[PDB]
Amino acid sequence: MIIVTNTAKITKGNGHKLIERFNKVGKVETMPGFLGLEVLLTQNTVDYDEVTISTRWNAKEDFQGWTKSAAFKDAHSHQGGMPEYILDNKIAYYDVKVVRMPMAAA
Amino acid sequence: MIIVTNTAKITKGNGHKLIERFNKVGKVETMPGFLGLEVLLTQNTVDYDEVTISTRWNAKEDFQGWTKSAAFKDAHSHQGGMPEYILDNKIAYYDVKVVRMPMAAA
Repeated sequence: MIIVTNTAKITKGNGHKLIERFNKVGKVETMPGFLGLEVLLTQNTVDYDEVTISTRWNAKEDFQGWTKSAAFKDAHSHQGGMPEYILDNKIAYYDVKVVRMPMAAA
Repeated sequence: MIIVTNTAKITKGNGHKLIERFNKVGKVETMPGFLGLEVLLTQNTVDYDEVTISTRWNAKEDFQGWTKSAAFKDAHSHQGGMPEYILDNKIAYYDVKVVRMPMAAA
């Protein structure tokens, strides 16, 4: 299982703009091996906003299949390029090593 | 929903030691409002290992309850210190803004 994160440093007060663009049903959630997408807003960022888009996959080749897909070309098409309010964008890959679920389900 | 992360930079080749310490049933899983813990290893870090412990909570008050609990206190009773391979540690808090679950492509 892997997580892929896209972390955007954003001009203060503009984080909501990037959140809005992901706050809809899309195509990535129809991809094989997709396990979920979440958008996070970092707390206590003083002079900037920080928005993280993270997707979880059963394996890296499942993510790679999406990035080569047709739907990936449409979802990254009429996007107005990199907006003015994005100061930096970092992508990272993570291996999931341990998962510990609550007792309220176990 | 919030996520609390603790990200440790660790001497390259020693990341497995922190992961192993979290690879067991603990007490945070018994806390009300707890939604899950995972341990991540960042891919393609050159000079160090990076291990992230993530806990997910229904609300910030649930995490606060945990940090006030006798369990949390006992789990940090150690007055000794820190293993020499732990180089840095940063805590971050996140508000979950969007969750997109898998959908059938039909």
